[PDB]
Amino acid sequence: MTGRQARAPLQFLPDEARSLPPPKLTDPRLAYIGFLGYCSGLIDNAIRRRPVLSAGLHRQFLYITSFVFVGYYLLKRQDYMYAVRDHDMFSYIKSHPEDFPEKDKKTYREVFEEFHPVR
Amino acid sequence: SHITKDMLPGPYPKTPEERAAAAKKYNMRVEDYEPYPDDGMGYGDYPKLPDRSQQERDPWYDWDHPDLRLNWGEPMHWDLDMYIRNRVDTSPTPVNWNLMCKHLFGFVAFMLFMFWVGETYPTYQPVGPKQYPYNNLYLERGGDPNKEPEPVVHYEI
Amino acid sequence: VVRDHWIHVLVPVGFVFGYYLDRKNDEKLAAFRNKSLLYKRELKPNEEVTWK
Amino acid sequence: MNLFSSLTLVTLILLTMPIAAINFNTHKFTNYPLYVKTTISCAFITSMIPTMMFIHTGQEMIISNWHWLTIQTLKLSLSFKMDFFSMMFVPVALFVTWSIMEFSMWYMHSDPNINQFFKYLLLFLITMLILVTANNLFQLFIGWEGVGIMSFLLIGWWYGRTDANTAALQAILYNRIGDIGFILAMAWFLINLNTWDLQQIFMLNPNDSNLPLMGLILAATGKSAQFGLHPWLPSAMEGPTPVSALLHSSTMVVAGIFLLIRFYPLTENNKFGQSIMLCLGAMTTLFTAMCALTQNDIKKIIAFSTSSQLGLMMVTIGINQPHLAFLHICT
Amino acid sequence: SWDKDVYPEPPRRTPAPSPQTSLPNPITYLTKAFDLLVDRPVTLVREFIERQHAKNKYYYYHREFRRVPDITECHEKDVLCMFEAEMQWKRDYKVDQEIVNIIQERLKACQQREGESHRQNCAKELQQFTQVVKAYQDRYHDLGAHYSARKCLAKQKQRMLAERKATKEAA
Amino acid sequence: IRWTCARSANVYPNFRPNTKTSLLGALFGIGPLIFWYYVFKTDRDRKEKLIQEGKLDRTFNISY
Amino acid sequence: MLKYIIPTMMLMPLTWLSKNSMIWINTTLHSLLISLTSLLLLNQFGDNSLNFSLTFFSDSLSTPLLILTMWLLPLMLMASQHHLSKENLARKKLFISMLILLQLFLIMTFTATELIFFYIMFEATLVPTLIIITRWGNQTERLNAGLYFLFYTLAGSLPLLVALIYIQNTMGSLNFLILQYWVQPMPNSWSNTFMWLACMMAFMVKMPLYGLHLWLPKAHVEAPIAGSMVLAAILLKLGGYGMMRITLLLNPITDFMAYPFIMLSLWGMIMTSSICLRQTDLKSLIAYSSVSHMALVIVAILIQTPWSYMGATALMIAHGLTSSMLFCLANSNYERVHSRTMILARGLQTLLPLMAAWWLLASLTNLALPPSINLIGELFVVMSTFSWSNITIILMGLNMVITALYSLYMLITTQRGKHTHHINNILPSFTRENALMSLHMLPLLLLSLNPKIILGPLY
Amino acid sequence: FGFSIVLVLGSTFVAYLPDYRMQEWARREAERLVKYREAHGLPLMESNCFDPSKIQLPED
Repeated sequence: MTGRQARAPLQFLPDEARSLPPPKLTDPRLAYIGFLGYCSGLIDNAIRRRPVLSAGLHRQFLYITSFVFVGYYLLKRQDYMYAVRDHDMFSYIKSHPEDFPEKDKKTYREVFEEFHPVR
Repeated sequence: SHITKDMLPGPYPKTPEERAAAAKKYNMRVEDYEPYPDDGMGYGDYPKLPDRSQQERDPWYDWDHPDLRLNWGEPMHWDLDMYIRNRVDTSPTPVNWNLMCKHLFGFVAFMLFMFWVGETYPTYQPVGPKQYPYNNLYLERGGDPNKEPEPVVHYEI
Repeated sequence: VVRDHWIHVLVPVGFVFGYYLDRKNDEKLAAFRNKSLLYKRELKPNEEVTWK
Repeated sequence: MNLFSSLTLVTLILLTMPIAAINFNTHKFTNYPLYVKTTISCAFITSMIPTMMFIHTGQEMIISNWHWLTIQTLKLSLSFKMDFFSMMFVPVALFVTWSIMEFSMWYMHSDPNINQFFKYLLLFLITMLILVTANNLFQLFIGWEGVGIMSFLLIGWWYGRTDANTAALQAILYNRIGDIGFILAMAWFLINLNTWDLQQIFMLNPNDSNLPLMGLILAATGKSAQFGLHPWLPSAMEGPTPVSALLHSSTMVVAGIFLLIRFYPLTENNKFGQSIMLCLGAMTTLFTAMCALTQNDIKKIIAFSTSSQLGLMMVTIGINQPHLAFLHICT
Repeated sequence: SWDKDVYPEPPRRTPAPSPQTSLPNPITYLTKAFDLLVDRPVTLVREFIERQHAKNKYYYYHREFRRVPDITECHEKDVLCMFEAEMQWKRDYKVDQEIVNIIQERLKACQQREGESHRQNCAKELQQFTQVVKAYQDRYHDLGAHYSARKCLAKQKQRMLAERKATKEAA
Repeated sequence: IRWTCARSANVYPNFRPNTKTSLLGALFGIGPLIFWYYVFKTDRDRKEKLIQEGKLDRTFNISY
Repeated sequence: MLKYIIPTMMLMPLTWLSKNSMIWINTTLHSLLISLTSLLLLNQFGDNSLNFSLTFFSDSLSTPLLILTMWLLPLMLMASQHHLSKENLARKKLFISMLILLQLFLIMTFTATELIFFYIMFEATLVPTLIIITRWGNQTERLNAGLYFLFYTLAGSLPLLVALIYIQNTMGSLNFLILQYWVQPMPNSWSNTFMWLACMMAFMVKMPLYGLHLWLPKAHVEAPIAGSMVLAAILLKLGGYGMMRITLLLNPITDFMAYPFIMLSLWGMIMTSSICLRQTDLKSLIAYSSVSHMALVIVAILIQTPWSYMGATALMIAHGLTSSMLFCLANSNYERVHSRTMILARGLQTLLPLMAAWWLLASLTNLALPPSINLIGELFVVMSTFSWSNITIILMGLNMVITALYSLYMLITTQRGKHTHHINNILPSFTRENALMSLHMLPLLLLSLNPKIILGPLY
Repeated sequence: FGFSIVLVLGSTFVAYLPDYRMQEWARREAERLVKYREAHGLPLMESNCFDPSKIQLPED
């Protein structure tokens, strides 16, 4: 789905991204990114012949911090994009209400179907 | 270990070297080795045997595998799993085989024929039917307590 | 006293943590509390709940 | 009566203690044969009473409990009925097998695997009892395959001896032919009469009695060593001696025609079926008679004799006379 | 505890004994010895258990239901309507299964009481069994395994439409 | 070991597709299949047309 | 259920940060604790299934299979020693962690909300078993077996994804609840026939049916014991579970197009029972036994009676337990002699006396032990198929006869008749094998007592 | 931790628990409803499980 008002260049975090609730502490996706950072540092120590689970503790801390930071900004952009998709959808509903009629919601007392007996 | 030359790739041509290596690997006399031959039914180049081997191999030879009839070195039969005692008795019959099957089928046909002759010719005795008292057990047969009572009675003879 | 084996303690802690998270998920999905049409009553008898 | 039902249920339950007793032993027994002998004698002194109370009274009753799968319009419980033949047939089997306990004390006196032998033999008796008491036909099927596989084990008691396991394989194969006949009867009963329960079966007797009767004929020839399905009987005589005595004296040999006795209002009709009954039994009788001459193995001789007696009982089922056939079972 | 007006039984036609014997009667001596050596231990143990039940009281309660409206009053999608209607329908299905179970149990009891007089005293009960099973064979049977309720409703509409066509042709 | 390895793994070589082997294969694999398929055709058409007539033995036929 | 997923994530680093001679007891103990924890599962009642979250919901089809999976894990985790005791500690940790990850994707697979999640966890189930059998196959064609396995299961299971996205964008969301409420008959077009053939053919390949079962013998003769039991029990009965869930939609055309699968299933069941009657290599006999029983399962699925579904799930659970037990018996024989064949190791009534009890009991459970769950399943399937057709009982009973036959021959070939008196290296019967057999067969008899659990949602 | 605390405890857990499919509940419900319908004279299991007056059949 194309921009949609690139006037207003690429703008990694836009102005209206502060007009929506940001994600919070212990949300599961950033926790997944944090475990991904722990596994990143652990496997970094596993590349070279330095021992695993030791002697890379600042690398553990730096990789986990960096991934949580990056993933937090990515989550903010993600929720912005879904919100603007929602607003564009409902605004096109408002622009052409006539093209989308309410379907004939019959109750099942008057609905005829087929039966197709299995035996 | 296990050398690759103890498997069996390739068939029986050509006749010097294949029969030579078959006598090597199969521990057999050269003319005693026989290919099948190959007919697209797999089989490699596996030996053909005299194919009975279990009611043969008389028990007093006292070989090494007593309930297998092996010798620890044999061409084992390709269809050995059907041959063993407890599976198929390939004995020499006391009489024949064709005489056996023909007289058994003739006996079966005779007995069933006389059964059908009996089924058209029953026994019966100088006895009439049973004169049940109440409309042949009506209300103790199928019922109908108010549908159909019927007048029918026996007369004394 | 706990440091003799800190290994065997781990999986009941994991189970209790998952159970607490499932109860928090059920609190997040706490709609249609008395709005159902068959299992319906008021905020009664004690205090203002029908499941928690 | 609480007395009557209680005594029948304890004739069932007193053949449950010794198996779990030696499985809970973790010691070394000596007089476990004496223990099994005295508990079979106890079973007989319990089971002598309800037959006397029966012919004194009547009161022909059914018991049923511990239901499971009340799923669709049926439910099946552990359910058995004490009636005329199913009640007076128990003490005969108990007393006969008590004699076989004595004869097995003598016969297998010098072979120290006697404990596993008596466990198999007792479990075979229990399975045969659960067969002959039941009206819920799934319990009949339980006892049916159970006495088939205990027959397998008792024939193949002597491991080694290719005769034995050959024989046992033949016996179990012909009993699976009995099984396909019995499950065909079971399937017809379920689909047409909502259950396999002889109360409802004999309450609603249909006139189409052809497919279940053919299933009954196939179960009968699978069990009772009939023409074409006989030769596992001398093969079965290749087992040990009181094994063969119990296996083809009372138990396991009359159970095929026992079911046909049990279905007598179902086989009041369909004279085509009774014609097939008597013709088949006559075929068995004369075939094993002509085979029975010129044979020199005494076990096989008595096997041919009892095959002929089973043929006379098949004739006795063919004519509408089931109670003479049951009296022939006992004698 | 069971309602005899929903579990019917004929009363106890108890014949009086009549000897005409001088052996006399081993079974009477046996049943009096049975009562003396069996019933009183059973009575003592059951009375102790009955007092220990009489200590305090527990109470199991029948879960009671309303009537959520209908499946035919739900629309074509109505997701918070169909769920209520069809679980109520499933409970109707299972309780109707147990109706059929109860009637078939009564048939078995009528068979066993009368002995061999099957054509006596089992008339109304056989007839109501045939009635309920004709309703069941016509209503729930030939539809399949993934019923929800709507297959049964389609069967219902097609059944009454076939009968409407039948009476329209036969009138 | 030689008999086992010849019996299991040394079948697929050596193979050639002969016309007699192929016709015998297509007869021993497809013959009984189309035989039982024809008889299921037969029995199912008879039973379904019979219950479409409505003259089944469904006096009570619950356990389907 | 999330409280069943998250201790499995906690069970993985247990294996890592436990030390030498300390990983084993901790993993075994704690996975048995998880077996208790999901023995606590069965809250399911009445009208619906037990349904908790956008994430999770569990039927009583999924309930016994999930309990069976978590019960089969620690038994297996004890079963897979004696062939990696001499291997490395790190490679041992990799093995055990791969098993735990495989269990995790099994539970993920059984409690899927939408069928897309079911497919993702389906091929997630597919992937590590490959690594298990290829890294510890212990025979020269584990190459070919893993290659056949992955290619058949992908390339049969590949159009299933396309058909699921098509059902996604034609009928709204793919959750099983609303699809249970928004089904509608899709009549005899040809695209309906292709779509039905896609979904059913993918799960056909997973069962396997007779048409392409050829990966299954190599995948059991050329696999270690852990991957073999996981493969057979949980993967084949998972395929059956998946067909049970997807078959709710597409009702109107199955009368048109369900005939030939029934045909291939029945005739291939008979031919499979024929081909296992004669073969050597004892380990393969259980595999062809599995092919026969799952052909019976497939017949039970494609006929559509609640009797048939209850018998189907009974046969699922019963053959899972029986085949896993019998695999471990074959593994015990392969630990005794290094043969894998059938005619070499003979005797064994003298030697190992109570091992005979377990062989007898296993051949009884293959033999349809008369109150066992196996007989319940086979019996109700025969009932429903005799309702479906009055002539198919011939093939069912012929299957019954040959089933009894090959089970009995599997018994008496190995443990009857003569000890070969030249082997002389068997150790006596370990407590490990008897412990594993008591872990197998006591639950089977307990479920034989009160089988109202193991009957499915159409109870 | 496989037998003494798993096997027998799971055995006593599955030996009795609240009934699947509300089974004893269905028993008592069926007893109550059959006593109801036999008290009010009408036959038990009235067929046509939905209201035939409350149906809208599309005619021919």
